[PDB]
Amino acid sequence: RMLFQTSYTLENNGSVICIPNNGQCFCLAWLKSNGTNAEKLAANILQWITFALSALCLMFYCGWEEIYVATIEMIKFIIEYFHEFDEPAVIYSSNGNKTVWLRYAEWLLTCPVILIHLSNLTGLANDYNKRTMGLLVSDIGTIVWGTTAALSKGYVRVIFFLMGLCYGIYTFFNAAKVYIEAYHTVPKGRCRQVVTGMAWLFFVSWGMFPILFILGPEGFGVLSVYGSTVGHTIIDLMSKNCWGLLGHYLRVLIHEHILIHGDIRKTTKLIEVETLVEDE
Amino acid sequence: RMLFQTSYTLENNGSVICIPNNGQCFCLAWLKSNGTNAEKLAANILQWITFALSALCLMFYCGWEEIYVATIEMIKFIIEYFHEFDEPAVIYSSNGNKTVWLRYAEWLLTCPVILIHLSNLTGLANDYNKRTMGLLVSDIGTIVWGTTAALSKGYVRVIFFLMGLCYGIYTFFNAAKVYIEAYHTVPKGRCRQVVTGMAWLFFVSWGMFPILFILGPEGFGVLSVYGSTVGHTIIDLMSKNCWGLLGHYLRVLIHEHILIHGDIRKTTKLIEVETLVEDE
Ligand SMILES: *C/C=C(C)/C=C/C=C(C)/C=C/C1=C(C)CCCC1(C)C
Ligand SMILES: *C/C=C(C)/C=C/C=C(C)/C=C/C1=C(C)CCCC1(C)C
Repeated sequence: RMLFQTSYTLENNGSVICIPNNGQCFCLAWLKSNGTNAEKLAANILQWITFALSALCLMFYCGWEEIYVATIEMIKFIIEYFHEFDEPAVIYSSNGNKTVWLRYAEWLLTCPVILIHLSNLTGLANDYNKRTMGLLVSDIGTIVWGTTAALSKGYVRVIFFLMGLCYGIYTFFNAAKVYIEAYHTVPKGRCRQVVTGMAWLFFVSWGMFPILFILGPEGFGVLSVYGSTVGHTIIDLMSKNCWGLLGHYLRVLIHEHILIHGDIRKTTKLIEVETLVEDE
Repeated sequence: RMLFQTSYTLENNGSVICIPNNGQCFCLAWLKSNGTNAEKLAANILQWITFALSALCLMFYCGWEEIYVATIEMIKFIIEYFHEFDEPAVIYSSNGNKTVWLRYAEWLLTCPVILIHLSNLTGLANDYNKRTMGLLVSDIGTIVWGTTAALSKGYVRVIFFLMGLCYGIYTFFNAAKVYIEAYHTVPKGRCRQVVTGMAWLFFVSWGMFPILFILGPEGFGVLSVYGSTVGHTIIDLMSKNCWGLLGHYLRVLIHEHILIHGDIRKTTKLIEVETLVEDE
């Protein structure tokens, strides 16, 4: 069923593998199961769901960040639906790895844009500062190292994962300051509840990715690839759809505030944050 | 010599390939030559050279952008020197592709940081605006599509390359406005010469990458992988080392200007640019 060699004969009491000279690549590790049909189904359902609300979110939705990830997201399901396990949505490499490049490519496409969104939670500003650049670079870095880790094996996989981890820690800390700052920047009411919710959504969801990597085929293989897919789809849901929804909601709330009360700032000490207020 | 299967027997008048059942992956396309020994040598020399001046640049060199790419750059040579063709510095995939993930990973790590630098050529500002974010997203996008294109074959490779191309065009246009703006922002003298030089360095160098892709194994294979390596090393030199040098030079010049004359702006019309001037 694959576009690589899946059919083969064992010869010489299993010491030889004979293959059609058909120009197809071959490897046993590639034929290993992606997981149970139940996990498969759980995976396909969740994908349809995230596709469904990515479409719903897109229908419903500058605010460009979230339409951008929703566009990437439903683009990705289009690929998943038709080619999820075709090279190179999955990369079957010469070391036997199956690396879900669809996932890592998606992260590359969406994470910086989420971080850009995070860097401007209010949506008001020509915000972007040095912090934001660090957020972006550290995060692209973690994805590159993680992807490299996924593509690797043994010690070097460990090294790259650890490099990704160091970049990730840097990203989380940076994101945290941003969330802390945003909390004190936005109006005292509901806006601070959703910033808080976004922080939670963000750190749990984003923190789950290295956990999933550790658990997945790229790690200690406690999760099958379907299992990994299931997990990733849940935290995709959280990190892309739910977070972006809150983020959109936060922005609507800020705008409505800005519209009704004007844009009024009172300096608060943390670095200094220009807090939104209702009155003079 | 490779960590995949390179040794094999043709059986049944060449219709069967028999392989040791040793758990190694096998594919004929992987064994195809990387190129001539001359191209190999040209490649190894150029790599040592860029390594050498990346070290020299690093020794010589916030100005964080250029130390960051120089760090990535000499990190990459460390890998190249030891593992250039080992999975996954090169990805040998089940469709037969050899995809130079070292290169694409490097681009992911360095290009946004170059673009961040470009977005703040003077080094003065807490610059970063919406434009910069577009620069970053479009460029990460072109690399993702190009990498995906490299990993792919036929029509889908064409599609992704074309998607990368569309993102790239967007990036070039954006970069152009930035260069245009920077030219009119920096002091009238030598600072505008190097901005001009940087623009040239940038558009020629960066424009050569899709050309190289088109010419390379990922494209119409007019260049061998060594040939591709040679080409990429030249435009790496241009885009990373030479550009960053100019960029560093530009910043030193701006600072010296700022120090001597102060920071004095006169608004010029293009969008409005706050031009650096020497006197009131
Ligand atoms: C929508 C997708 C998102 C928000 C993905 C985020 C992914 C990460 C934060 C990945 C992090 C990783 C580490 C922190 C360690 C290295 C391995 C990774 C790539 C899984
Ligand atoms: C230091 C490395 C640099 C500056 C690399 C830049 C690479 C590009 C601008 C690649 C561009 C591509 C396209 C514009 C079309 C799609 C294929 C690519 C990825 C080669």
